[PDB]
Amino acid sequence: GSHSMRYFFTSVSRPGRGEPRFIAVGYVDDTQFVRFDSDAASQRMEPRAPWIEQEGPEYWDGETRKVKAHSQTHRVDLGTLRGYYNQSEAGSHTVQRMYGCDVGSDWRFLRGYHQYAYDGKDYIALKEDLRSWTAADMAAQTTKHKWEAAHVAEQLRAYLEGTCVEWLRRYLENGKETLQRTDAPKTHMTHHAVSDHEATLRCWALSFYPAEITLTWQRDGEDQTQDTELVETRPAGDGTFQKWAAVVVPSGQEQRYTCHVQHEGLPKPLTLRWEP
Amino acid sequence: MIQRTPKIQVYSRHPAENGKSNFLNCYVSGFHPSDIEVDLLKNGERIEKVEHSDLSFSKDWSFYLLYYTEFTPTEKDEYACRVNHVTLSQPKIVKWDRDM
Amino acid sequence: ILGKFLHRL
Repeated sequence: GSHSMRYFFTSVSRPGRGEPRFIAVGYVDDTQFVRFDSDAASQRMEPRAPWIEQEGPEYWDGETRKVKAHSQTHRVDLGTLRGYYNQSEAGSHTVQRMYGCDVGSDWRFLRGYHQYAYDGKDYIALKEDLRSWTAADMAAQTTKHKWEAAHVAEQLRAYLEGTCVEWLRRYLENGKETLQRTDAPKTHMTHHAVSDHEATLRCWALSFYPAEITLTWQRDGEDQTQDTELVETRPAGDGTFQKWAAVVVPSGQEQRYTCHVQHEGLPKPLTLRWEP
Repeated sequence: MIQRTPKIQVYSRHPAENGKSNFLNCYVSGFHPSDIEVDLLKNGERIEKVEHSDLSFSKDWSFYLLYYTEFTPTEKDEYACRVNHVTLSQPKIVKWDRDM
Repeated sequence: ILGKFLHRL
């Protein structure tokens, strides 16, 4: 299957309360493998998966230097954007950055990303071509022009198509048992009488990896989204995920309805039906 | 400024069996800004020994966190998750339902 | 691994 490496950064200003909170996390696919937190004790980049613990002190020292430099960057960014938007010193603001790379089944480069939000909305992003920028407004045009003169896109393109992909392959080899697995969902159905006239059917998918899954209800063979409820896919806390989808149906007509489950670990999609 | 109210799910790691050790989870997702208060409650009293995941975010820049604690459910004990966020006019308390 | 990135907005 295809794979990704993504780094996520969040800097939050603290008016009257000192230095910003900064939190950085790194993922391969849906598995977290590193963090840095300004609130934590070590002030180092730290392991969060077993397979990365065997990297030596040169790796940790390097990652620590860089992540601290990313922290200082976003500390300055908070002040810069406050100035661009002429915002008061009174309020807390947020800068977020994500970057990383996708590779196909051949483990060859497919796509790269490097993008920012300010207070929860897009600010600037590197376009899919890795040569040009999308600026959300007139403030972000200032940053776009700056980054064009400093050839930021060229630098990012080199990392994204090179270093990013190289290390993602290294991590997939060395985290093999964890990262290259597929755990198919364990499925079942539950039922609640709502009244004499209605019932709820709930179709469950449990203990699956990776997180990507599709749960759909049909009635007589037809996709049915009226009177359905689909919860966000959620972590179990052991490395797997969970999801459910429910439908409210008229009493006695439960046999019309089918739950369909699609997942990488299932060689054929599953159909579930409820019987009394 | 974007503000988004949290989605809150309270559930167990494994199917619940009275008298068998397990993890109680409170997953809060889809929120903005990042400042959030999350407590797990046992019969209305906060549980101290609760762990949480490292702040992360989705494609739409909204945040998510998992808070979790080791527990052994019984028929008698009631569990809940209490959430406070700037988008809430008062804290939200979501009771554990064993089929959700 | 992280990028060796120093660019500011």
